[PDB]
Amino acid sequence: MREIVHIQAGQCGNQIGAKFWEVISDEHGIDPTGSYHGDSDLQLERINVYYNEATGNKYVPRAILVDLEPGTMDSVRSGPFGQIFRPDNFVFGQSGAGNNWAKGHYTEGAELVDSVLDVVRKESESCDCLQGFQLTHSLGGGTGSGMGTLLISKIREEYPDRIMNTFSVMPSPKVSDTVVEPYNATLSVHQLVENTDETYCIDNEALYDICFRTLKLTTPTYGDLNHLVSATMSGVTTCLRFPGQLNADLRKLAVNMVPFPRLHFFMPGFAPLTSRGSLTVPELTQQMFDSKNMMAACDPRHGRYLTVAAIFRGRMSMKEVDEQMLNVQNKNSSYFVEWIPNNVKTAVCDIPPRGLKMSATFIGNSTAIQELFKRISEQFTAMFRRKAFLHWYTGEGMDEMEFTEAESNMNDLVSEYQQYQDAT
Amino acid sequence: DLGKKLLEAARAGQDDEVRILMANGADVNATDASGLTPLHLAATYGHLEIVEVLLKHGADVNAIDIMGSTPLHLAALIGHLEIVEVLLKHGADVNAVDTWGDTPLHLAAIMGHLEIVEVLLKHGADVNAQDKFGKTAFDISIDNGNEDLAEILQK
Amino acid sequence: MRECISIHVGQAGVQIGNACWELYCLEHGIQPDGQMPSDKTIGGGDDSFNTFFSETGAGKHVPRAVFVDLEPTVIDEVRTGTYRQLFHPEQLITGKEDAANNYARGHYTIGKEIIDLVLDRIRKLADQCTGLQGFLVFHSFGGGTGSGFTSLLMERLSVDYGKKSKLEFSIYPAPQVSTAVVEPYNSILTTHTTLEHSDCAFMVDNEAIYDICRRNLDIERPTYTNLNRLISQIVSSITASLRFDGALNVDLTEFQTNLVPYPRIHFPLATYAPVISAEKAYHEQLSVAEITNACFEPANQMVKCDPRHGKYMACCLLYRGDVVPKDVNAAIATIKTKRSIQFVDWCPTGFKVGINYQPPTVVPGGDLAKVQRAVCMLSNTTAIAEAWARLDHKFDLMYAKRAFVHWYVGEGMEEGEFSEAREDMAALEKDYEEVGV
Ligand SMILES: Nc1nc2c(ncn2[C@@H]2O[C@H](COP(=O)(O)OP(=O)(O)OP(=O)(O)O)[C@@H](O)[C@H]2O)c(=O)[nH]1
Ligand SMILES: Nc1nc2c(ncn2[C@@H]2O[C@H](COP(=O)(O)OP(=O)(O)O)[C@@H](O)[C@H]2O)c(=O)[nH]1
Ligand SMILES: COc1ccc(/N=N/c2cc(OC)c(OC)c(OC)c2)cc1O
Ligand SMILES: [Ca+2]
Ligand SMILES: [Mg+2]
Repeated sequence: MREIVHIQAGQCGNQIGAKFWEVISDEHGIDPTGSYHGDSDLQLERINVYYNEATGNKYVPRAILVDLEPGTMDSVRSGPFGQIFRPDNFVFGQSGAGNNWAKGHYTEGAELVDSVLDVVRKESESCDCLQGFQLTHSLGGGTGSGMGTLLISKIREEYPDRIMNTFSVMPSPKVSDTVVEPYNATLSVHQLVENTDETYCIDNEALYDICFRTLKLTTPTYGDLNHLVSATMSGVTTCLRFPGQLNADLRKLAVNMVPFPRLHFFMPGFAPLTSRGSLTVPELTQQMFDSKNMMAACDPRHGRYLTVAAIFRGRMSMKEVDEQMLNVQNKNSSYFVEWIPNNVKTAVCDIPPRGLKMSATFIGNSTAIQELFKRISEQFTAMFRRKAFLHWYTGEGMDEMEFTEAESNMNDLVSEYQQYQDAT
Repeated sequence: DLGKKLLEAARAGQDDEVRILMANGADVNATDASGLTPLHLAATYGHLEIVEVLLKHGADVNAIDIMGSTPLHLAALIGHLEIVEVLLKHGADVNAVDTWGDTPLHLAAIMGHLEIVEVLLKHGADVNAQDKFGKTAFDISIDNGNEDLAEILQK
Repeated sequence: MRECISIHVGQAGVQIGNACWELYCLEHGIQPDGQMPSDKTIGGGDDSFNTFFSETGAGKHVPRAVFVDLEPTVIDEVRTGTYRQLFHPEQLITGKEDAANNYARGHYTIGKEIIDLVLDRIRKLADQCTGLQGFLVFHSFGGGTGSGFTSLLMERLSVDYGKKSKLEFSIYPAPQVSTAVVEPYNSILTTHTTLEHSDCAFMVDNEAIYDICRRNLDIERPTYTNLNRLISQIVSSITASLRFDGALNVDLTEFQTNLVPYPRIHFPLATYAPVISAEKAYHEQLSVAEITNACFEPANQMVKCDPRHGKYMACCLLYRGDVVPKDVNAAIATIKTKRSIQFVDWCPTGFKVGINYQPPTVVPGGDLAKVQRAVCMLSNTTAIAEAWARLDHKFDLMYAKRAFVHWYVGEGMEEGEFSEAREDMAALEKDYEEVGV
């Protein structure tokens, strides 16, 4: 089908969301003012998926911006494409959430959630046939994690037949030395297992490791990390925005990629890796299955692919991709499950990103993602066993039993992943 | 009973109140219902100056709560580097073991406070120390693929 | 003259349908606007081509056909294509949201939103007929619309048109060009629910057609466009007997009489020869004996299987072009001893022969060379059981773990329908075994 409504919530959600819109606007010939300056009609066929058409032939992003911290509003406005979002679509509270999931989910964030829903309804009713939602956020803070999961749940209550898709940035001690973030992410994962159809797991442990160890950036910044994110989000949404041959939408993605309802957490991957200032088809198909090119800090060779999608971008032989994908699928045979036949899908798109002649984007549903959940589970449990700072949460009305249940659900998820790794 | 007030003052970083209570006979080694001392809470919540005044007034730097946690355990878990160093300078047992078999080194590694890991190694933390699951600090770094930690632990 | 209505369901059915009707037009001398200078009877007629084309009175010849798809993208290409003026607008029907590769969405939820509109539009076409004989239904096995909506449609047509024949052209999935991982599920589900309702079904194995484009036509990477022009040549050869004078397969009932000895084993095999690249324009022409031999080579089959394994129950050979009946008899006489061809003991070993003395048409822009003679063989051989077995194996692998089943249960289907459909395929495979394979 067609239209997607995008919500970005909290600091990380808004910072990576803003870069997403700068990146695809340049790909679609949209300028900071909104006017179309492209030289190819292929940029306009499916522009309706992400942009509404305004009077005077100007395209406004189907984008909703929410935070409990008003300071985020001014920052997005002060960006280059900051004067393109609908001012009516800015929804900002008074006091933030102070990295407190419970303030996002139960108190401060709950008070604002009706106002966000009003603009979601307005943006939804003006869609010909809305296919679903996307949400950008971090799991480690208070607003994106706490208020984001609340907003997801109320949306899924009111739009139970539409697809809910998230880009969810997982915390790393290497990037944020804030010890309550295992709490916030675990409590959110509990909700995400139940209330999203498909979740892209973007891991700041991966992004930092990529910049530092591979890109030689001695001191990575959020700008450096989000350059990686922006390339990934552009890649995974390529089929949604250009014609190609995959009549692309989010629900077909879910049907083909998610064999079991809870195992809907994707490991993305990108090639080539590049910095913010600085290839053959066989080199791409090899990098795409390399652990160092994943955006989730785990080893695909420690598990088994259930389902995989690739998107090649640029000018290349359809046969050369088909042949190389065949090759990679033969040498790595013991890393694909054998009870889902034909479980690797290739897409090709003529239009490459900016500054690249050819790129590849990987989307994998792999049992190896349990290593990310195991990592967060260990850190959650270390803090939880000493009950460190638990009163910051219970003081907002949370019951302590909500921690053990989130912890039990995450260990159940790691187990479910292991079962289908073992299966034959 | 001034012990309950010292406990709250130490948690909330109220330096003035801590001094006043100690001068009026407050039990520096009072415990809450779980066995935490004022030193436990000052180390937990990062109040360096309160840690230092408590240690000049008879705090047991190696007190344990009912779970076996020392102040050094909690400082290493939460990541309060300057307090870790003060605790070691005043006699903390670098290899104290809690009821999960965790040492401070285990906790600092798990939480990724790499500066604290280096500090503890340089004071004799036991790299062979196993938790109740058999895991050493090095085991954690391998099962998590934390290459920075594993490098640190090889010195 | 008795009328046939064609129904094209989903992307595969619509795109192949567009290819077939173009070729039909070229065969009969109908222009893209519906004008037919050769029809001396204006506004009416009882000629053989009227089984497929009605007439308006201003001289327009209009396909007896309806296109349907649950989203608009593919039918919009017919509305704006070269033959846009050919079809009535009201016989091109679209929803706004597809079945998402999910049989249950096409059958139970989304498909129920459009089924009554589709039945009413079909009724209008049927009301124009004076002796409707039945329906030719084109669809994929793999799509949510092609599988799920087609079985819903087939159920309703059996209630509203109990006495009429229903034939299928069905696209069987192949890994090379497939779209979804759950296509084995959709294939078995629709097969199960359509079986009682379909009298004869011609399966087109996308792998077989792909391999023919690569081998015979030298197309390194065939696309849908190449596959569909080839498939349309074969569909035309099957339906030519319905559209022209002849003495074999002259109405829908005779298809069944000739090719379906028992109702459930109603899946005949089509073979076609010669397929020659349009770059070989001056090629030496092949004799009747040569092209007839070629029909017993597995590589020329529209479904991948090995007929030398199984056993024949029926065999019709339909010739087009410069074909002398005595030369066919001599060809058949040879291909009864020098090849491993075994009929079932309870069936006559007779081959049925029909000849149309006009050579086949090629579409401009196509991949095929003009030929002076060509042949399509339709057979019912137990060897087609191999196609079902390869399908059932893939199904079984995923269903044992219940992979993807929740997407179907979430769309109003009960999980017991999975087991009952697979049990039906087990019975169908055994049906072929008893006869002999
Ligand atoms: N031969 C041929 N096969 C096609 C064509 N289009 C799609 N297919 C095949 O049909 C199957 C996919 O089903 P579709 O017909 O695309 O699905 P649909 O009926 O439109 O149903 P939805 O799920 O609602 O999109 C795959 O096996 C494709 O390879 C075509 O034009 N020609
Ligand atoms: N990769 C990346 N991570 C971010 C960014 N901004 C914040 N984070 C991470 O997000 C987490 C903190 O959440 P944040 O979005 O700042 O809190 P919120 O404003 O309450 O939603 C920490 O893990 C940060 O490292 C960003 O621009 N890029
Ligand atoms: C296991 O086999 C498979 C795996 C993935 C498959 N489809 N992948 C996509 C489909 C998309 O929309 C149709 C899409 O557009 C949103 C997309 O962009 C990321 C990928 C198909 C399969 O048969
Ligand atoms: Ca006439
Ligand atoms: Mg379709």
